[PDB]
Amino acid sequence: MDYVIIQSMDKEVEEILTDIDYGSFSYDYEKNTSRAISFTVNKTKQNAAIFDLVGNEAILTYQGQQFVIKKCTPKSIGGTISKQITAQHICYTVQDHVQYNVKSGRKKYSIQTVLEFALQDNVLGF
Amino acid sequence: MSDLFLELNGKVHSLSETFPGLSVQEVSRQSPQLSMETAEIAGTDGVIPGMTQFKPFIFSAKCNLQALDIPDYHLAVREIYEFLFQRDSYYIWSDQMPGIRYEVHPKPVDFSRESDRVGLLTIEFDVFKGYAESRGTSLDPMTFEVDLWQMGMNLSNRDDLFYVFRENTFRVYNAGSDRVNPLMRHELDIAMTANGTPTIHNLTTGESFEYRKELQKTDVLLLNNIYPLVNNRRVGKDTNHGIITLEKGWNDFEIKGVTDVTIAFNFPFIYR
Repeated sequence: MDYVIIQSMDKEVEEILTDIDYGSFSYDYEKNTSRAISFTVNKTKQNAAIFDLVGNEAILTYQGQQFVIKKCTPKSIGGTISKQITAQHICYTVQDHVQYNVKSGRKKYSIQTVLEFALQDNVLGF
Repeated sequence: MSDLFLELNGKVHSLSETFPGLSVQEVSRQSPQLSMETAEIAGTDGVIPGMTQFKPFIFSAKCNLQALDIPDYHLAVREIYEFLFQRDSYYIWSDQMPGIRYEVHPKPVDFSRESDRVGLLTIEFDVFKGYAESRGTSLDPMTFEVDLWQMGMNLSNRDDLFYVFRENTFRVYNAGSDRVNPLMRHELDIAMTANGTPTIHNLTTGESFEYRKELQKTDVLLLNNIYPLVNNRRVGKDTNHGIITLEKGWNDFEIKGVTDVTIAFNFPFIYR
């Protein structure tokens, strides 16, 4: 689907974020560098019910991919309320898991061992 | 008969007298360009006005030039262009209202050649101060022989108007249409001689100028615009840096801390 699905931080309500300013919509990708979507939402009658849910830590489903909102900028100019949403791919949220143990010394590792060490006992389902 | 007088380099020149072939048909003055500094809040109705200001305006004079022959016409056109356009602003006034003058800059105006010897012109002078002022200041006496004052200059026909006072409490009448404020690049001079430490209070405006040194009768304190001096020496460090202003109409002034006060006000009237 080409529209955006909004799921709240507590995952209680999941709906469709409508009336998105698609002219401002943009999807940026760069290999090993970034993967994000940015756009602007205006509060209208169609999305007035769920306009309060879109905020920081909410999840946006776009083309089958999940993006966590990391920067929300509500703005009020008279009668128009606009939020500037920037969301990064959920993969980067893996930075919330830290491996405290240290394998001291100089040793020859493969990619498999390092990846297993990094994502050991994950609580985020990675 | 209509004529236009130009004050340039301290000399008064009549436009008709200077150029015999040029005669002023009519004069006119654009209305004051009022402008309120509007501020808009989205979602609300109308605007919130700030402080009303006045933009520069235009004083126009329709005239014609009638020359003897074509070379005379060209020479007269060139001489008129030389005379009107100067490096710096000058003063102008008209026969219809000879008591009010404007500080103006000329504007580009082209001669409209109608025949071989006659040409119509509509001179336009931009007045940039946004207001008109009287030809004479307040120090000039209100006498017939001075030949300066005319009707319509808001002169009060109920009481005498003098601007030299000998007591510590008096009233001064500003006949202009604007509050005289030196901070607004207005012309205002006060010359006071007395004995002691002086303090001038404008009660109606509520302002106060304070000097914190002893003064003798032989020393003159001169406040010109925003500069206080004694014997033409800057003493701003020894004052409270306050400045007095003259409201429209009557202002009640009270002088404290000195005796045998002699205070004189010298300022022009601001019209519009």
